[PDB]
Amino acid sequence: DKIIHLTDDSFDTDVLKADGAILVDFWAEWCGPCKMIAPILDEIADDYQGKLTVAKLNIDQNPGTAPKYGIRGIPTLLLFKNGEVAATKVGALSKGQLKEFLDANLA
Repeated sequence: DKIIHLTDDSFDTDVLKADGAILVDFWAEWCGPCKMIAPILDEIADDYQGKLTVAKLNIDQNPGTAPKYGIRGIPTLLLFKNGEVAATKVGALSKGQLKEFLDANLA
Protein backbone atom coordinates (compact mmCIF):
# COMPACT_ATOMS: atom_id res chain seq x y z
CA ASP A 1 0.00 0.00 0.00
CA LYS A 2 1.53 3.28 -1.23
CA ILE A 3 -1.23 5.51 0.15
CA ILE A 4 -1.07 7.60 3.34
CA HIS A 5 -4.16 7.21 5.50
CA LEU A 6 -4.38 10.61 7.16
CA THR A 7 -5.86 11.72 10.45
CA ASP A 8 -6.39 15.27 11.76
CA ASP A 9 -3.44 14.65 14.12
CA SER A 10 -1.10 13.34 11.38
CA PHE A 11 -1.92 15.94 8.66
CA ASP A 12 0.79 18.45 9.70
CA THR A 13 3.57 15.84 9.60
CA ASP A 14 2.32 13.85 6.60
CA VAL A 15 1.38 16.81 4.37
CA LEU A 16 2.66 20.17 5.66
CA LYS A 17 6.13 18.87 6.64
CA ALA A 18 6.72 16.42 3.74
CA ASP A 19 9.52 17.19 1.27
CA GLY A 20 7.66 16.92 -2.01
CA ALA A 21 4.29 16.56 -3.67
CA ILE A 22 1.28 15.13 -1.85
CA LEU A 23 -2.07 14.46 -3.54
CA VAL A 24 -4.72 14.71 -0.83
CA ASP A 25 -8.15 13.15 -1.35
CA PHE A 26 -10.91 14.55 0.91
CA TRP A 27 -13.66 11.92 0.84
CA ALA A 28 -16.51 10.08 2.62
CA GLU A 29 -17.81 6.47 2.52
CA TRP A 30 -21.40 7.42 1.52
CA CYS A 31 -20.00 9.50 -1.37
CA GLY A 32 -20.50 7.74 -4.72
CA PRO A 33 -18.01 9.77 -6.80
CA CYS A 34 -15.54 9.39 -3.90
CA LYS A 35 -15.73 5.60 -4.18
CA MET A 36 -15.40 5.74 -7.97
CA ILE A 37 -11.99 7.51 -7.85
CA ALA A 38 -10.71 5.20 -5.07
CA PRO A 39 -9.29 2.42 -7.37
CA ILE A 40 -7.93 5.14 -9.71
CA LEU A 41 -6.00 6.64 -6.81
CA ASP A 42 -4.50 3.16 -6.09
CA GLU A 43 -3.23 2.92 -9.68
CA ILE A 44 -1.94 6.50 -9.60
CA ALA A 45 -0.13 5.82 -6.31
CA ASP A 46 1.67 3.02 -8.19
CA ASP A 47 2.28 5.03 -11.41
CA TYR A 48 3.60 8.17 -9.70
CA GLN A 49 5.84 6.33 -7.25
CA GLY A 50 8.86 8.57 -6.63
CA LYS A 51 7.14 11.65 -8.06
CA LEU A 52 4.35 12.09 -5.51
CA THR A 53 2.55 10.42 -2.60
CA VAL A 54 -1.23 9.90 -2.54
CA ALA A 55 -2.93 10.56 0.80
CA LYS A 56 -6.56 10.21 1.86
CA LEU A 57 -8.50 12.02 4.53
CA ASN A 58 -11.96 10.72 5.36
CA ILE A 59 -13.90 13.80 6.41
CA ASP A 60 -16.35 12.09 8.79
CA GLN A 61 -13.67 10.19 10.75
CA ASN A 62 -11.44 13.27 10.58
CA PRO A 63 -13.72 16.36 10.70
CA GLY A 64 -11.13 19.06 11.57
CA THR A 65 -9.00 19.40 8.43
CA ALA A 66 -11.33 19.99 5.44
CA PRO A 67 -12.68 23.38 6.75
CA LYS A 68 -9.11 24.73 6.92
CA TYR A 69 -9.00 24.35 3.14
CA GLY A 70 -12.54 25.59 2.49
CA ILE A 71 -13.65 22.16 1.25
CA ARG A 72 -17.33 21.97 0.35
CA GLY A 73 -18.01 19.39 -2.39
CA ILE A 74 -16.34 15.97 -2.30
CA PRO A 75 -14.28 14.34 -3.58
CA THR A 76 -11.83 17.24 -3.50
CA LEU A 77 -8.27 16.52 -4.61
CA LEU A 78 -5.67 19.03 -3.41
CA LEU A 79 -2.15 18.77 -4.78
CA PHE A 80 0.24 20.01 -2.08
CA LYS A 81 3.77 21.10 -2.85
CA ASN A 82 5.80 21.20 0.37
CA GLY A 83 2.69 22.16 2.41
CA GLU A 84 1.47 24.68 -0.15
CA VAL A 85 -1.61 23.85 -2.25
CA ALA A 86 -0.78 24.12 -5.95
CA ALA A 87 -3.96 22.74 -7.57
CA THR A 88 -7.61 21.96 -6.83
CA LYS A 89 -9.95 19.40 -8.39
CA VAL A 90 -13.54 18.96 -7.18
CA GLY A 91 -15.60 15.92 -8.16
CA ALA A 92 -14.80 12.63 -9.87
CA LEU A 93 -12.44 12.07 -12.79
CA SER A 94 -10.98 9.22 -14.83
CA LYS A 95 -7.39 8.00 -14.63
CA GLY A 96 -6.73 9.88 -17.90
CA GLN A 97 -8.18 13.08 -16.44
CA LEU A 98 -6.12 12.71 -13.24
CA LYS A 99 -2.90 11.96 -15.14
CA GLU A 100 -3.22 15.17 -17.22
CA PHE A 101 -4.07 17.18 -14.09
CA LEU A 102 -1.03 15.74 -12.26
CA ASP A 103 1.39 16.02 -15.18
CA ALA A 104 0.36 19.61 -15.84
CA ASN A 105 0.65 20.66 -12.17
CA LEU A 106 3.72 18.66 -11.07
CA ALA A 107 5.81 20.70 -13.56
